[PDB]
Formats: sequence, structure tokens, C-alpha cells
Amino acid sequence: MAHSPPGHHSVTGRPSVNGLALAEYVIYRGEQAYPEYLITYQIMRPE
Amino acid sequence: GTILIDLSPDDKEFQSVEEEMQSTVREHRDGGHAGGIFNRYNILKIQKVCNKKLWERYTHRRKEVSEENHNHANERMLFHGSPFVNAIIHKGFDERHAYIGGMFGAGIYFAENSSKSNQYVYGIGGGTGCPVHKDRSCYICHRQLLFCRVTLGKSFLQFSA
Ligand SMILES: O=c1[nH]c(-c2ccc(C(F)(F)F)cc2)nc2ccccc12
Ligand SMILES: [Zn+2]
Repeated sequence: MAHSPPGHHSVTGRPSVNGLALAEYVIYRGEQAYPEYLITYQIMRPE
Repeated sequence: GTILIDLSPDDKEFQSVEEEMQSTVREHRDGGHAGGIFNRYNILKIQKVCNKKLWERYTHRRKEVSEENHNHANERMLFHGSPFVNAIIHKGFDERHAYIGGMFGAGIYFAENSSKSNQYVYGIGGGTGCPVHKDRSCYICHRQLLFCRVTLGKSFLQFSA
């Protein structure tokens, strides 16, 4: 795994082109996330 | 030590997690290539993941970050899609769950859009799609995502396409 940028704990990827996209985030230590919900689903064919 | 507790669809927790899943679908610039073509999901099950050791490992680190950032963990709830969701829920996140080739370097990636994490369920770029039909847009096979508690602390802002 890489390291966080010095003096930071994560990276935020801000969308700068696709006006409808939300943010994506990166962490470099596994201990910074807890997998709280497991969601089982199907994607639905549009009508 | 992991146990999985089913939430009832009548439970307010089931309902708020389902709503974050459905409301954060968007269209993707690949036209559905990686993740499939859909505007919404059929939610089949939501389970709470309970592991004391993994929780304490998270809260320990959360306090360290918080004390380095004026007592602000900057905690979010975010989606993660991965072929290794079964290993994650039992052993926790580690270096083996990193996206070595991601645009912000080798780290563990999370999304506010559920539909962005859906693109990684069967691998990077959707891999070859579902194991059974080799279809990245399979409407039959069961998929899983994680909705995760993530400590961001002081986050480096990368403007990006
Ligand atoms: O949920 C995500 N998973 C992944 C993701 C990437 C790679 C791998 C693995 F290499 F298969 F371990 C597993 C999950 N990448 C993302 C990138 C941006 C936003 C969300 C995600
Ligand atoms: Zn399938």
C-alpha cells in the first residue's frame, strides 16, 4: 500500500468534469474502515 | 469471530441503508460497460456485520486520527465493491484489498455513489462479469456491496476528471 500524502489521513477524489458524479475516497490503512453492512442485491433492467 | 445479523425490511436501519443505496445510483460514462445498465436495485438482504476485534481495531485508529485533527475523525458512510467482500467481513480491510492501479495510488477505495462501487463487484472494470453467465450486466445473479464506516481525518483534496 502507498502512504497518505504527508500531513493527511486520506485522499478525496473530487469530480471536476462529470457534474453529476459524487466523490470517491482513498485510505491507506485498513484500520480506517469497518465494513458495517453487507447488502445483497440485483441490478434491475430498466423498463 | 464475525457474525451477520439480518435486518428486517420493517426496521428503520434497513430502510435508511436501502435509501442510501437507491438514491446514489447515477449514470456512468462507460454506458454500463463495467457495472451494467440499471437505474435502481432489487435489494434482497441487508445484514449488520458484527466483529468485536475488527470494531476495536477501527475505534482505536479512529481515536488516533481524531487526536491528530482537532478531535475530528471526519467519519463517513461509504460504499465498497470488491471481489473479496467475504474475506473483508471476516478478516477486515488490509493491503490485499488495495486498488494498486487506482488514480490516487495504491489504497483502498470507497464511493458515495453505490453505482460506482457496483462497477467493482466482479473485479476491476467489472472483470468478466458474473461467474455463472460471464455477464457484467447480469440481472439474475446476486451481488454484494459493503456500506462502511470510514475515517477520513484530514483528507487531501484532488481535483480530477
Ligand atoms: O468500491 C470501490 N471498489 C474498488 C476496488 C478496486 C480494486 C479491487 C481489487 F483489486 F479487486 F482488490 C477491489 C475494489 N475501487 C473503487 C474505486 C473508486 C470508487 C469505489 C471503488
Ligand atoms: Zn449471472
